[PDB]
Amino acid sequence: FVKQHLCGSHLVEALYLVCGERGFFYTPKTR
Amino acid sequence: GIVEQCCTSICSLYQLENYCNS
Repeated sequence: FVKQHLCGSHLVEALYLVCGERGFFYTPKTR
Repeated sequence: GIVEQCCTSICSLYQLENYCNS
């Protein structure tokens, strides 16, 4: 797996792979 | 937020698997 710099859509491109489309919340802050 | 770490520095499953809800 690659250690990489990622903002928004790129960060979700790791998130979506790491969570394997099972599910996640990419929101930067809760409130 | 994790974005503040991942967009400025470097991330992998070791950081991102904290976002998953499932």
